[PDB]
Amino acid sequence: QSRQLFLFGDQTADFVPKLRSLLSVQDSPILAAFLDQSHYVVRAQMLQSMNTVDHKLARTADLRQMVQKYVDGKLTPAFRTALVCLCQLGCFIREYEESGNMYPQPSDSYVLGFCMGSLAAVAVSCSRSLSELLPIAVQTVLIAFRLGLCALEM
Amino acid sequence: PWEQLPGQIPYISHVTGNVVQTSNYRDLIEVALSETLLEQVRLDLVETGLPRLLQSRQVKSVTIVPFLTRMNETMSNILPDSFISTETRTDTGRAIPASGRPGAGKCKLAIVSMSGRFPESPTTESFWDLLYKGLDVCKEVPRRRWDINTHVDPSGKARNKGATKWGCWLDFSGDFDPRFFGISPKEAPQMDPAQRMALMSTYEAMERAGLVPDTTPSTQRDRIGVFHGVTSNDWMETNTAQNIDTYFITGGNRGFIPGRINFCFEFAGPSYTNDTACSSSLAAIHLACNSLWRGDCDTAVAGGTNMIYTPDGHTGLDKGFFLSRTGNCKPYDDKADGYCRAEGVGTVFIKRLEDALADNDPILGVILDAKTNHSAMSESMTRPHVGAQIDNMTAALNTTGLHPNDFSYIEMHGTGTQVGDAVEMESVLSVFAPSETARKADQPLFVGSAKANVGHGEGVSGVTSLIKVLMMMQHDTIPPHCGIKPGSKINRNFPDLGARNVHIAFEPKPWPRTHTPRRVLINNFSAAGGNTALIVEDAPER
Amino acid sequence: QSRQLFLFGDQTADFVPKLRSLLSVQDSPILAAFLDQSHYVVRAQMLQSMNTVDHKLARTADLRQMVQKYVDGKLTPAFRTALVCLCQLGCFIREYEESGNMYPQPSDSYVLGFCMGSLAAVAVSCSRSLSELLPIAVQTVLIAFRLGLCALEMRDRVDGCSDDRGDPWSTIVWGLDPQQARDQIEVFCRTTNVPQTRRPWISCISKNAITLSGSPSTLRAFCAMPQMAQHRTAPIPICLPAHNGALFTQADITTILDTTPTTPWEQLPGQIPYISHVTGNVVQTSNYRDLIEVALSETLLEQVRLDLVETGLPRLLQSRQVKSVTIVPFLTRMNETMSNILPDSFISTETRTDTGRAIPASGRPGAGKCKLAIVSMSGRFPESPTTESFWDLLYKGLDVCKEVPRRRWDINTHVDPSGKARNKGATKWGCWLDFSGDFDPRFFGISPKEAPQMDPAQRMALMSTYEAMERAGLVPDTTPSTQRDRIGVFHGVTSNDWMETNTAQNIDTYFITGGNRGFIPGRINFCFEFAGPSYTNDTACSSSLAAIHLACNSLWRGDCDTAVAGGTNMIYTPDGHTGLDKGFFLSRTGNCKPYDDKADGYCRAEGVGTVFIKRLEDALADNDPILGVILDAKTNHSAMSESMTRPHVGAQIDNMTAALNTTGLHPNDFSYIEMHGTGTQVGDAVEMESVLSVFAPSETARKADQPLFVGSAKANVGHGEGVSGVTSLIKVLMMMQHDTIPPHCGIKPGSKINRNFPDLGARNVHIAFEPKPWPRTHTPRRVLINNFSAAGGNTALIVEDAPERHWPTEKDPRSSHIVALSAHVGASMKTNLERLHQYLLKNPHTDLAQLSYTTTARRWHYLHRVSVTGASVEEVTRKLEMAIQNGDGVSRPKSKPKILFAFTGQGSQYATMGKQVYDAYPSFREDLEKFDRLAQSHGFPSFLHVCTSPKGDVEEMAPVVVQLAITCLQMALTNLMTSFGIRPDVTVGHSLGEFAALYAAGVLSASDVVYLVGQRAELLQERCQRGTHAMLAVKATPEALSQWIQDHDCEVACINGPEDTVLSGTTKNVAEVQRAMTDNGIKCTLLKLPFAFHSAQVQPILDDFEALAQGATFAKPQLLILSPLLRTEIHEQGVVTPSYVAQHCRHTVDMAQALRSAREKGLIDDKTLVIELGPKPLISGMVKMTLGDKISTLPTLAPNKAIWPSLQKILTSVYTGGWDINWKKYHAPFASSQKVVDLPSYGWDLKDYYIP
Repeated sequence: QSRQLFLFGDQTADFVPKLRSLLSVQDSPILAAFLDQSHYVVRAQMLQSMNTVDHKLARTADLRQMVQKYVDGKLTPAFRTALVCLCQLGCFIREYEESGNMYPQPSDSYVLGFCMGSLAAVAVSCSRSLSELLPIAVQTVLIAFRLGLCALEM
Repeated sequence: PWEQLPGQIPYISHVTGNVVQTSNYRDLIEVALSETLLEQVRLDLVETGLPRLLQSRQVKSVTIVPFLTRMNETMSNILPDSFISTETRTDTGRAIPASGRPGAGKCKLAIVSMSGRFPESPTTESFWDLLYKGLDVCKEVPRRRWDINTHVDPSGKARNKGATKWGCWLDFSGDFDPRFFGISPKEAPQMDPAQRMALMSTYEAMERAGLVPDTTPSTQRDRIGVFHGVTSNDWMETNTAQNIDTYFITGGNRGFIPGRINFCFEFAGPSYTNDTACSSSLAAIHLACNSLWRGDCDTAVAGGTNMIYTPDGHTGLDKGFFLSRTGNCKPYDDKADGYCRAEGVGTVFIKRLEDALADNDPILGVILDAKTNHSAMSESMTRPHVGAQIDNMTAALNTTGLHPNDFSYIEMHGTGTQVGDAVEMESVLSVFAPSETARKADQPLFVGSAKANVGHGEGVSGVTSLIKVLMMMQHDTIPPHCGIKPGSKINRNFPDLGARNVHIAFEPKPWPRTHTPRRVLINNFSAAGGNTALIVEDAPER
Repeated sequence: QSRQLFLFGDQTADFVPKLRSLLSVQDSPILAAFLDQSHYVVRAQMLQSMNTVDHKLARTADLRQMVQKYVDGKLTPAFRTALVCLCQLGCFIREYEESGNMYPQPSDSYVLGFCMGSLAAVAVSCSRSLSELLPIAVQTVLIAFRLGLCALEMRDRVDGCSDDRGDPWSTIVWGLDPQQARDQIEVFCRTTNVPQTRRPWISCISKNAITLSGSPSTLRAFCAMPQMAQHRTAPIPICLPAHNGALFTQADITTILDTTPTTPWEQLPGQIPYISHVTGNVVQTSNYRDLIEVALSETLLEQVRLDLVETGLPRLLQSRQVKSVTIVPFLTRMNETMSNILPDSFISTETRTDTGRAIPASGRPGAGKCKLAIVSMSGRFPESPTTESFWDLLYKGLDVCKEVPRRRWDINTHVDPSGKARNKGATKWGCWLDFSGDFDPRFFGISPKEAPQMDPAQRMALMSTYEAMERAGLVPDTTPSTQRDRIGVFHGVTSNDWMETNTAQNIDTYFITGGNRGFIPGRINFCFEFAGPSYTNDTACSSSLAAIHLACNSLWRGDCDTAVAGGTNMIYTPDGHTGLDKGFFLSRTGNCKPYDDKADGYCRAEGVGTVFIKRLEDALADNDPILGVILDAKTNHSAMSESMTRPHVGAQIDNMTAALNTTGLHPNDFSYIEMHGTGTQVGDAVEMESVLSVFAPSETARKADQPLFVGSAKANVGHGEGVSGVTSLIKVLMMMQHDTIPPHCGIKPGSKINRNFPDLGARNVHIAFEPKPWPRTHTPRRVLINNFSAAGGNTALIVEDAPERHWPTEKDPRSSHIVALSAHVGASMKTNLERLHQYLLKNPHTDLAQLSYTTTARRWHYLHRVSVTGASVEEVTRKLEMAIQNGDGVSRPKSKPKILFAFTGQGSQYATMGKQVYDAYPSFREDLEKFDRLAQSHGFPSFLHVCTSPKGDVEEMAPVVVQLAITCLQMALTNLMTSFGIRPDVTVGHSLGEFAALYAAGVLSASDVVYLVGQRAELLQERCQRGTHAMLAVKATPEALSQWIQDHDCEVACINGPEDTVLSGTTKNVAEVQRAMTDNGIKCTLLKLPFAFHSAQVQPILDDFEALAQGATFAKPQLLILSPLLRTEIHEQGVVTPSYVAQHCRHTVDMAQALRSAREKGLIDDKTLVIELGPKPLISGMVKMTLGDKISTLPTLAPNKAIWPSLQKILTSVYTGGWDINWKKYHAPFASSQKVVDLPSYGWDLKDYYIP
């Protein structure tokens, strides 16, 4: 029988336009919650793992300001991993929150990710509905931000 | 439990090309990080193993059938080529029924009517007629208010001694209709003139929107709030000496402007007054917008007043050279020496766009964002900070999600100081026209301020500027800028404004209404350090 | 195959409790959206289909108010259909949004609804996910409201005289056959001559009972007659027609489905099979609109045949499961009351029944839908320069109303009739603050000349704001919520005395600027560098509470992360008394004296008040001391009154009800009401009936054993007219602090309550006369605060009790603790020292670790500084006393010192090296393990066993492991000092510490240091031979040893001091020199080494090592490097190269000359801190012998010692020098001590800036 393949890409992608698209959607409650909570968790995490001078340049109150400061070179390469994972998960969330389709199921779906696009694949594969995917995706965004900090240190 | 989240959909590895053994969330994130940091990504193995993975599965099933491919960044195009041996497809769709409009938040605010009083302009029509030809109405005090010849005296070391003579008062300040508002004609002279003009302007704005209380869900008397912005009250609570009664301080202290509007019109929603001295009205509009976004009200009456009935305020400012010994504000140029104080009234009615669309109301414009911050990290409160203003304008832009090239006009604060305007100009250029050959190619940006035409309102500046901007969209015309004389020149600190595609109108410019909305940025600053920024859009065609 | 059944009930259910439960859920976005949108659509629809009088009674702004007005009988029966459908759909949404289950699917689910419960069944069956179900459910709620309106219209069309007769239109009759009931109905109607439209009809036919519907008058007369007395009957409280095809028609349904077009009828097809409650069969699959029409047909036109449902279902799945695996259970998801009827046949003669529940976990609610935590407070009140004095005055129940003191001005002379002239007095009362001129301008960067021109309220607001910031342990730019650009100021002020009006002595540039009226919050913003929004409010007698409302609104919107809400009221100019005390509005007697049969007015009072507010999440994350929680703020206007001054009971009732609806609390959850208590004879009467109507409506009201107390701070301090809101909030917060309801002083023992409140006690509403115990328990204590103004505005604030978090008690591994004090001048240093000493004497049982945490991490550190270290509170107290006696920080600090990092050589290794820091700080452990992994990736063996294990000394250890262990330990120590905020100004390493110095200087990266050290050690091991050379430490100047070295072929290895030198050479030559200089009396120490660097033993590896060093990147030094090789300083890029590193390992270490040259060039003085990084202090002796005893050397580690004395000495020396420590990193790994202790307030350097 037919199947569906979900593919997630790596950091080489151009995510700023697509992310700017997500921040403008209007009738999606789960997407708005996802963006808010992802920013909250990353804001908490970035105080612990940043020095005082580097944190003051990158401090943001909202996700739109974070996306602004990224394109101005006021963030670090660690934020790129987090923002690409966040864009991929938000794109999935919007695609399935706007079409009203049945959530992907074990018997008719596969998931694949490339070169750090596998975090979003893991998060998506471990859910049964869009309501269960919200906390898992926020946690995955946190882990993707932590992956970028480990590589910056190395 | 490590299996708090088990795995449901099968997972394929990008370093092996096989299906990963089913596990829980934590055990699968660890596998992902191991593959990312410890292993080689073998795309050839992926390409060889993905076709074989399906072949071993669908063969046991009915047959091998197409494959919908859902992508997020790339690598689709490779798959249909490797798959044309069998099965492939792609995806798109947005097909659920519409809803009720975005709630109290995440929604735009519609300005449905306006009114006010401005120097030599007892209406908004006269105000536009004065803007159109680029007139300045800086003028001295007449005998009606107070005669300077009676103040002839040496250096004013005594009490109530003036040091400046300019000022743009309103000649039509005593006119009122007390019977319409259920007020005794004996009580009328004891009222503050600003209060009476605010009452009449509020009724006029209510008339212009066709608003009748208790006739629509959004116009129930308990859902209408009043948000006034006032900083200096002249002959409202202190001066009066000819007559005093019990109802003298009660009814007019300072909170009775919105309170009297609430009582006279029977508005039973929240009521506030703001003192942010030179951005009181725009900050009050911000508070009204916040109340509408929270849900505290369904309709807001945001306005502001500025009266100079007592000229005592002239002496205080004319000590550090802050005030001007010359004509009108004269914004940015190599001629600035100060600003001239002006009086005024201004009202706007604001709803949420949904309520104005349902009520068939005449939308004048749409508010997209209001932002306020403080230039606290400055050498002094008076000194403006370029970084703070840049941060405020950038915050507004980030919130609205618009590019700097979507804006065709900037309504500047144009304080009129020689250095004051310099800071705001570099802030504007840094935000909107950062460089030559910047994204400005064939989309000019014009700048100007109502402070060139009517003076500095010090509390009605925000409402005055908003009313001016709404009347530009009404008449589809960018008015000429009167700050620079034809024989003068731009300030040397702005050497190549034109090279950046930033112009200052000298004759009325056509500003046609098209399918693309026209966006404006309004700026207001105070010597107290507060900065407010308001983004106004074009109303839709319904 | 198993399957699920979803059941939906009818209007007979009890939905108010469940609906109230739904309105309180917090982490469900789709449910919140559903509730919002359903209310929006019904609000739109109810204006069209309601008359003007009936709409005004039922108008609501939110769903919580709708649910409130329903239970008050202010709605119509049409709203009950809508609300029941809404409750069913919301219950389904919550069940599937909290469990995270897969949405119901066509192949494993069925849906069934009863008697208008079929609308929700249709909506649920026409969806594939919860995102597609939201709009469909909102539309279904609209259709249910329209169905209710149609039924109401038909009820009025049959009985227009039944607007009041909403009596049961239905009843249940047991043991009556349908045919017998039909015949009896026919006979009764024929005999009594009842019009055809009023005949009874059977609505439901169950197996045991039938339901009879009709007009109440005819229905009761039919049942209340013989031939039906035997049957037991009950009435159904529904009062609408339905299930009558002789009254309704398809045209009614067509009218219902009028405002519901979707372009394709199959815009929403059906997915889950649908079962009819009038047939018991599966309805043929259709689209949404065709299925809603079927539902309405069944509801309004057909008999609900429950008997056929019982037989229909078993047969339906019996023919289904049979083709499936076998007969399998039936999970039943129910919404109302039919779950247990099903098993009667579903457990035997059929399959089974079940139920379940589940949930995942997430994070707290966002900026909205979240509570606001009050983290600190401060203020000034009459006779109470602190909040402690204010409480001490509240507890004893005193009134401080008094006349103006004679010190300022005498009232006797001003005695005059009506003040037609200038400066004429007419009043004498008023509660001023005696302590109004005191200020500390230097703390705020204000000239003492400027201070007298400031408004006293502004200065007191500045000091109170700093005190409140201190009490919360708030340091700007240290947490996400305390970034300077996320802090706003919301002040409420109505009357400004001698701030903008009276100033006449002199006029300057700083007259209008700085003090107009908006400069209170503006000056706070500037002085504290708060760069968020700033507002001032004038709402005269509710300015402070309305400003708190504005601050709460900003926090709920997201404009700020921290809010500074306060208010002031000053009467510094009493000239305004005469105007107000004309119509008897003011009082010619004592204090406010709230409600009683003696009230005559109120007395004006001054005050200041500040509170710091965050969102509860941010205060929980910051470990802040939460005082209380704000749940709701509400504001409205009493505009529909005879006058603004006159209070309106309806408006106040509406405001309090709005607050209660928003919070979702019952009136019985409130144990105290803080009333406005204006003090007027009639003014208080209106507020009392409002309070009773809201909270204690009647005798035997829900008040049974839960008393309600009332009172007001206006009885104790007077009427603040702008600080009343903050004053009342501070009083209420200080009541929760001391667990006591204070006595009420309004009524004297010999007086009596006002006769308008005759039976307050009978309602369980009391007024405390003695302090009442108010214990803190597991149930939070809720308070309502009221504020009104003569302008007509009413504000209401609901304050809760803070939760109990965890406070993770656990012993601190540290043996000693640091206690830090600081001040901007010397007088404040002495004051703060004395205050902390007295506090510790008064509280000898305080936690020392938490005291250190509070004094260091949660404070800002000023110029003058003092430090103390002790093992217990008593030792700390003694040391504080000694510091007071000597006057430690009273003298101006003087310039800061330079910091020199010295790195030890390779003779300092020992087992269990730096294991104490490895066990104390996870960051140090992580760094050391990172370096150990880094070396292994370079091809070297792991060295971590050297620093942890206690086994093996030199036998199993090669040079590479020990050298790398020393070097990586030094690099980790450098990282740890850098985390604490210690920045070296210059570095120097002896022999193997040169590499660590280069790493600290920015020349080399960690990998380059590891690579060079390991490659050098490996080359040494491979080529050279062990045990050929030896070193000799000699107590003689190197010049004096020229002859002995030029004849025995030795060499100078190191020059460690003016008279300390180390010589190297072959064993035989070393022994010969030792003998020769022992015969000459010189004292020499012989050292046996396996490899001797800086000797001829390392010649062979010189060329090989220089080639390997080409691969390392030598960057520009970031700080000065002292070079013992060049005997000079390095400050350029090209000096350190592979040629430098090759010579370093072969030539002599002239540490003495490097230090001397650094001293001569002025780069290091005697007042510089030499921090010695390494396993053992050896360069400390070198520095002492070379430079002198006036230079402070601070070791880090030692073989047999505790780290804490040494680490704390380093931190204390750096801190007292004037540098800033990252105290949060020093306390980070000890969560037990991370709690704020309530220490004294700042020792302000107060002076009287009173202007004559």
